[PDB]
Amino acid sequence: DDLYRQSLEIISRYLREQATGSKDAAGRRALETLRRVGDGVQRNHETAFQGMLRKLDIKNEDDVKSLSRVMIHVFSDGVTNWGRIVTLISFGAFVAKHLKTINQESCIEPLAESITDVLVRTKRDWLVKQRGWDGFVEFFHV
Amino acid sequence: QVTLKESGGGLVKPGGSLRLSCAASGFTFSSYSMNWVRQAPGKGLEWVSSISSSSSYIYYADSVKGRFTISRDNAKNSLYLQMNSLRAEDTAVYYCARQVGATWAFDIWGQGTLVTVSQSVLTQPPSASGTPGQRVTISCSGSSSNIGSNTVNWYQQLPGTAPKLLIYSNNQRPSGVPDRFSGSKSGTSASLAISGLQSEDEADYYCAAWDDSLNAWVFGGGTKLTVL
Repeated sequence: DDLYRQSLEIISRYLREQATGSKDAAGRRALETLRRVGDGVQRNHETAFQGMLRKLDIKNEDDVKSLSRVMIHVFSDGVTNWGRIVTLISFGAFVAKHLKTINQESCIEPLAESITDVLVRTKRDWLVKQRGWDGFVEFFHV
Repeated sequence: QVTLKESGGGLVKPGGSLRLSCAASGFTFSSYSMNWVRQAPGKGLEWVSSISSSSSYIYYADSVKGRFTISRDNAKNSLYLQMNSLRAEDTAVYYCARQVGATWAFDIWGQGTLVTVSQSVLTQPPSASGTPGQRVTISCSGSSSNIGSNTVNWYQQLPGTAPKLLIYSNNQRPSGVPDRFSGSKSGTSASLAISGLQSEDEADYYCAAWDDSLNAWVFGGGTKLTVL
């Protein structure tokens, strides 16, 4: 499946460079947009993201394996929009920065996998209707 | 100056081929989905095809599948329509239209290019009328997969002109549209209201929405508004 593979590459690349702190065509443009929008969501919701992090209490690989639960339950209100999706990915980047400080860099890849899994499994039809990553770039064009 | 300009139109024999071009100016072309919409002389708007920013998602109207191919060259700010196996029914002015990423409204349209080679899912009343200052209402009837699932856009087409975005996201006005125009959506229906009718409101009005079952844009048959 091209959609899962493409989504995974974008989200994992974004989470890895956000943890490292150094920036590394359709996927390329989606990454540029995600860096602009994602870094913005992280700055604007920094206090709210800090509160969610403490409540989740991610300290090891086993906490990352159980992180998918909250993500499925937040999407249980029947609301889907690019704003919610980019907030989920930006929160994933925030968790990936915290994982890097507690020497849990190895947890970024499964975290990226978990975010992609929840996204592509529960919202495949919506993502496809929205022109996937082309639509993501177009929606956030400024 | 944000513009689109279509080229390549002309006279062709049935069975013949013709390639249209659309030149984009004053914007980042690589960040927009683009569309072709055609209009047979004296008839309504018919959506033809659309292509996303990185060409990953392409759609065609049933009437052109297999015969027409849409493409784009972002390095040349260019949209193309390769038309093969042309039929008399393909005779029309072909418009290039930019799609807004956040709303899917067609905010910029070219002047059109005439192609001479020699049913609408949304319905509207064919005519509407009023005296100056009166209030007129134009309905747009659809169903679950289109108006029932997606927002409605309205276009105004003055005589001899290209269509212009009038309303988007059911009831939002772009800049330059007077507040006498308003829109509403209820169930599978939508409506355009014009308060205090003015002479310049004499035009053809079209509603349009995305259809999830057809995977196509569907335009209403249009309403010819006369100001008596």
